[PDB]
Amino acid sequence: AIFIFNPRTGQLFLKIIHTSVWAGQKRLGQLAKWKTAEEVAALIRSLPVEEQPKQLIVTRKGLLDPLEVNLVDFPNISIRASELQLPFQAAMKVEKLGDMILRATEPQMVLFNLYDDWLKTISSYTAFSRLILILRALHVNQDKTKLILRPDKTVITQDHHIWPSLTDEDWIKVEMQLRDLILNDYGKKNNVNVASLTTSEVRDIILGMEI
Amino acid sequence: RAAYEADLTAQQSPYVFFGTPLPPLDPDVRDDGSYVPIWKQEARDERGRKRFHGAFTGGWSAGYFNTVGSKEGWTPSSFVSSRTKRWKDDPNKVEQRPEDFMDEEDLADLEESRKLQTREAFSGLGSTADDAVRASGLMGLFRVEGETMGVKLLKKMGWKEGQGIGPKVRRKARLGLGSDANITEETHLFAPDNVPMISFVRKTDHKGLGYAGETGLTPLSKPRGSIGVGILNDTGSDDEDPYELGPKISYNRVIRLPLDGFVFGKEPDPLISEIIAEGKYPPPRIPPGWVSSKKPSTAEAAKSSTLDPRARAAILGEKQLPGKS
Amino acid sequence: VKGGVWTNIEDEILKAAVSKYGLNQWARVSSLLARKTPKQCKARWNEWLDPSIKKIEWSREEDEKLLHLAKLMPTQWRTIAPIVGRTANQCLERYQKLLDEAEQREASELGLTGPDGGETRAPTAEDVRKLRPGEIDPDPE
Amino acid sequence: ILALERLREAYSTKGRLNQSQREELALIEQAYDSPGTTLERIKRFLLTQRAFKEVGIDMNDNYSTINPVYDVEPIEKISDAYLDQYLWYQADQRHLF
Amino acid sequence: DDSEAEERAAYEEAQVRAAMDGLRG
Amino acid sequence: AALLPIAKHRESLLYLVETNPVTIVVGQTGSGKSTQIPQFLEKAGWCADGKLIAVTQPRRVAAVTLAIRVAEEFGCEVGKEVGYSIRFEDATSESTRIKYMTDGLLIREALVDPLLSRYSVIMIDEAHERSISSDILLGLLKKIRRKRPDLRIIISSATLQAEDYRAYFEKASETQEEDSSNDKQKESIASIISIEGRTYPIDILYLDTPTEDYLEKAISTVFDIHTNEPKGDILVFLTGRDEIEQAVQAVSERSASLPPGSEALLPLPLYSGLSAEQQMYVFEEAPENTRKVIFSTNLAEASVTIEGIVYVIDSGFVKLRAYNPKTGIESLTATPVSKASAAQRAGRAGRTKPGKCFRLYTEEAYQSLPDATVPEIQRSNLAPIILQLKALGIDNVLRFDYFTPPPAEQMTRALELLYSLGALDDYAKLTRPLGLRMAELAVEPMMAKTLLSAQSFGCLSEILTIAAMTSLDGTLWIQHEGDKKKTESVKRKFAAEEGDHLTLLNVYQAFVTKGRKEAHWCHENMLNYKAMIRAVSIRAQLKRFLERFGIDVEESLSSPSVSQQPANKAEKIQRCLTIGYFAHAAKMQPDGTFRNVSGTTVLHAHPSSIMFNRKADWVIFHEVLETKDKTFIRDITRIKKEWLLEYAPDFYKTT
Amino acid sequence: NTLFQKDRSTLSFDKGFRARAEFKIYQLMKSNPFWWTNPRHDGKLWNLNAYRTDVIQALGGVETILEHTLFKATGFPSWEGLFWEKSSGFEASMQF
Repeated sequence: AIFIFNPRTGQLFLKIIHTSVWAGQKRLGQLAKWKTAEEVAALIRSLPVEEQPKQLIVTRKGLLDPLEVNLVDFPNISIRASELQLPFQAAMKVEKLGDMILRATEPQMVLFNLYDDWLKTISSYTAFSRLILILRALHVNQDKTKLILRPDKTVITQDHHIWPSLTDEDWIKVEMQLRDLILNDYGKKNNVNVASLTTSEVRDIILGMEI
Repeated sequence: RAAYEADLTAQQSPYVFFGTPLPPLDPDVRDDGSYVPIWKQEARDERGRKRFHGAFTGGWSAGYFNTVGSKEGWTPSSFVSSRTKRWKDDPNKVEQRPEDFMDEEDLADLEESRKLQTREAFSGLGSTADDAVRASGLMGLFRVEGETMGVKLLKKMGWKEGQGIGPKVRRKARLGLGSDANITEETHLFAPDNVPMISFVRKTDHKGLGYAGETGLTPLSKPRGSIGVGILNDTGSDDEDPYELGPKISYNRVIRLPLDGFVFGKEPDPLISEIIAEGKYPPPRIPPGWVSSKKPSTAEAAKSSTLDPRARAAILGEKQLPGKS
Repeated sequence: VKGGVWTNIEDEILKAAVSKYGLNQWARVSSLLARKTPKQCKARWNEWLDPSIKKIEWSREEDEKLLHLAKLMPTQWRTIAPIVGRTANQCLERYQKLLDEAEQREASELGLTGPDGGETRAPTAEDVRKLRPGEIDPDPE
Repeated sequence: ILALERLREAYSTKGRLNQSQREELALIEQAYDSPGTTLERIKRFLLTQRAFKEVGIDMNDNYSTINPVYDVEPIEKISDAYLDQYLWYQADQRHLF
Repeated sequence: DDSEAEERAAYEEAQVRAAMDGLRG
Repeated sequence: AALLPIAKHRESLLYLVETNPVTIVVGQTGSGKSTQIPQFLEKAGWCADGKLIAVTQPRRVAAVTLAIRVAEEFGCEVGKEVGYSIRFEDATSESTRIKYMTDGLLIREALVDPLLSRYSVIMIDEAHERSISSDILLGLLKKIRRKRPDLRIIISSATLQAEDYRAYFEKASETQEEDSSNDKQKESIASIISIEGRTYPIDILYLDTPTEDYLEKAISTVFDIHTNEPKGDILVFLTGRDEIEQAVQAVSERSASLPPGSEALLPLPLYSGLSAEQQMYVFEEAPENTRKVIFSTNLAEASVTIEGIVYVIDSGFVKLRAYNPKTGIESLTATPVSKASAAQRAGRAGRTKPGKCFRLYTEEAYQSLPDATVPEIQRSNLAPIILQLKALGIDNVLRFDYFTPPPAEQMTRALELLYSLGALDDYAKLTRPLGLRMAELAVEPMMAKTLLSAQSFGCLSEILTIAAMTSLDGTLWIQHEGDKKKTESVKRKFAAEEGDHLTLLNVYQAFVTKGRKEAHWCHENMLNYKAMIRAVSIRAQLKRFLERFGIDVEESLSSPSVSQQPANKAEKIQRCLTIGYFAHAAKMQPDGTFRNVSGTTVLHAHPSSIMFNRKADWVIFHEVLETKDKTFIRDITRIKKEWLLEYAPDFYKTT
Repeated sequence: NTLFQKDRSTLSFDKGFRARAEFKIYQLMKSNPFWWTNPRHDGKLWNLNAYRTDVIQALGGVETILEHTLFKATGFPSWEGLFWEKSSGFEASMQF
């Protein structure tokens, strides 16, 4: 899966790549990065100029090389390596997402809304922070994040939604519980006290930058 | 006494054929243009007398001699209209602007509030305001530079930010797979990297190289607003807050003999050592048989130089930038 | 800078302003000067520039008076100085000079005085009291 | 730091300083910038200085009694404040009181 | 810093002994 | 000539200039390369076909002195067979064969013959200095040599960085990769020949501990080296004029305390704008029982050479100018010296007899210093450079064969500055000859834009005069420290309240019209003579340049037609100035300092301008420079805010 | 609170401050109304913001107080978002 997420609107382009591309090929990471850059360039060319991105934030530094080859025609689009260890990989740990990723027989574009219906209530910054926190908690513990996100059987995820529908105070409680889980995991891994952490250290742990 | 200052200015500054000559340097004639600090300045009105005239600008009178009128008086201009001469379709629509009802002080304060700043497409001298945006983390990852148009005109002619300038570099890649040289090395044309700028530390002291110096000590910690207590009764700012005592307490959450003072170098400088050394380049062989083949205005040409850069670079083999197509 | 070492020009302007103004008006006298406060001008007058100050080498009887008074009043130099007849700084400097001279005498008949002018000779307190490069005189008056 | 902090509590109040108060603030900021030279100066003053400047005397009026108020030179005030803090701390350590 | 920890601890028993006047006896 | 080692390899390099299209020369300064290599090329028959030998110098006065020395060695007058050409001064003739130019004058004179068929050999001396014009000329010669292989290029890379030049000189073009199909051997286009000079052995002494005051430590070093070591003139490497003044005053005061019967010490300053008397006192030998202490700036490193020098003290610091790309101001700051610069400073000692080196830092401090200086193209205003590059026709400044590329946002500031100054369109192209008229003028482009936007608004000759005064480094007034009120009075003899430019216009009109070109009149008026008659020649040259612009010249100064009112004329001059100088705008604050339109950086009036003590509201300044702590602005001129809102509608907007 | 403040160490070297504050009357002409307490050693010993809330409530409310004033003559739509400037530009100009 190739993930192309829009933080402002919540749009997510999922490019599912099948095993037919990897059949009969050598040095699979090299042409994997090249095919990823080519697919990103093709999706950029398919998108209109008003919907064309202005900045590209890549989770891996190596994508600085092929995308620049694949975006010679677009000098107005910038590519920047992310120093934040963004947990965008942990999007396989959603059951539905991995379900149609593994069941897909062809390489294809799939549209998703990672914010669901948060933009009607909260802004893009709070929705982005909540999504980053959910992804980090899933990378820490998939089952615990599933239990926290669905604490009761009455909380039902919509068919067109990825996360279950919750109220603002319920989302605040879920965010605080996931923050506690992430802080406890970081304290257990790095042998750091949890209750002595300041706001800057907690926010840096949430963002995943190398402290 | 105007003739005395006039011919004194003529004598002191005779050759002023451009601009205005300065008033003469004498104890009798004051220097109006000279800047005399602030703790030496006196408060004077438009007429030069030392008084104030506003209620909120420190005067004991206000208005037109403690009266809200004027010397010229007030006259209500008239207004007549009908079905024939309707007011709305008249050509001379004298509009009711919020400046017929103002005064010269109001207009002066209005232009005082109207400041000057540069446009968004141009950067100004000393503009340092992007550090708060950049040093914010995820907040600064969305706020990008607002396309100062020099960057845009460099963008049109084939430049993308994040990389430097120069001829295109023919290096293959790095894929993040360590330093594997087993790649095919078919060498796409990349873009040159950005060498960083230099920022010299300010040097006012005479402290030498490699000297750390004495470190300092920090001081032992440290419906908005209210009607003021006066700019002269603010004294030492005796008021900070009544409801609790002291400053804001910040909390934790845990709980040959050389010269005197000069040492001898253990190794000599190599760079001065190759001066007298033979170097690392052998001279050319020069076999017998080679022979020298060559046996032993600018202003006028520049005046006749009709070679415009459209045709000057044509013989230079350079590719012109794409224009309006 | 407000302060600094005193010059002869400043001293003579101080004397002229004292002549024209008196001793109970020091703000005017400091206003003739440029780098000195009224208190600094008053201190310079009271410690050096008053010609009721005895400014020659001390007599011997002054030295016994100073030593007896420094014996009966330890470190009360503003009290000793009116009785001796000099200023407090002059009495303190003469007392320290007598102490250092007695130390030099003890070194002389003790045998510590070997090569004259040598670098192994232990210096007196006057050499330590000499200002290092980058040091401020506490009593410029 | 403690001596300079208690010297600032008089005059760190911004505005309307006379010449001696501004000299004191300059001396305190200079001591903050270079602590070692200030400490060496203070210790030299404690070893050597036995004659001091004139102390101004004024009266503070509480409308029932008046009391003397003493004005000491700022450089001597810095030395006295360091000595005061040092003496109080060392007497607390040695149980003098 | 070990010295800083020691003298901040010294502040801590200073405040406790200030609070425990008479109760300690 | 014969004793120099360069002749020992002479014919060898002749073979190189007959075989290799480009040939880099490695040689220490003082081996006689500059004095003999053009003579060797002239004696090799390279000027028999009407060709020329070009010597490009980064330094101007060094170019003049080297041309004079080569003319003296050749037995010919200067300009007859050996000539020179520096900015606004061309002493050459048709019979001249060896010509010593400024490299910037090669950049600017390249708008005559793009192929440079008038010249056959181009040699770049002092290439280790690495000026901007050196790199631009390197790219120009590399691009020219693709079409003209007969043109020969010699590079005097005095350091060990000649391999960088060589590595630059196989990378020819990306277009030649398609034609590289044959299996022919890659011929050596670039060959680096190392002509070795001679230096007497110099002892280098470092410090056990870093110093607290390098000026006072240097003074103590001078007095210890005078008292202990035998007779020898001391040279000391300092940074600024003030440090040299304090040094000479301190050594004079301590030499007054020197014991009688010892050798007296003569302090001697070495600035850039020295008068003739102090310069000839420095260049003249020490008297009997007298030892000289020359406190010198960077000149003695590379520009000038003073004989009989035994001692040299490197302070480890040198002032450098760095144009900030984000703010847009210069910064003359004390940079630590480079390894190559300190090596040259050490090697400048042992010339006549074996001397000693006294670098005032520890030996481990000479381990993390930069190997070479910062590139000059990376710390300069690229707007004249981009202007010159578009004047040559190379508008693809992004894709240009730079020796070292400037960093990616300095030229963005340069292009912003060029767009604000007319010149460029929205498509990054030099326009309809507006941009061409700022292209060829040898003025700062700001007031070149003013001089173009002068004819449409009347007055042209007055700010042509001001253009003569502005393009002028060494100041008009002779700095007389003995006179304080007299200097103010003679500055008030020509004073104008409406700015500082009109004062320069007044002194030019006083010199030219009524002064009858008389120098002693300038001698009572505390003014220089050589630089300002040079400015007269500059005004004549710029009048000629605008004569080639097609605009007729309105010289009404000779006419007595004063019927136009002078107040409107003065505000017309300053109105044209703020038409031009809208970018350099500031407002004076109540505390006496100035501030930019953004209201962020504190600016102060320079203590040479007429408005040092005068009160103004809005001002323009010619140039801004950062000193040790204060940021000064020069040539203060009074303006109005609505002038800024009227003549800069796309730059400035009100709230 | 004093166990958690930032500079507890330099405050641990601060002894004899109460007698010093008693003897401060012979050094400064300005009296200290809080001579008896040191905020860096005792902490904040009172809190009076509930007085502000209850004196707003005692006078009827914000609307009654603003009815006593020229608030409706300013034309400001709501009270919240309205800040006072202490001095003026002219008043701060005429300071020294």
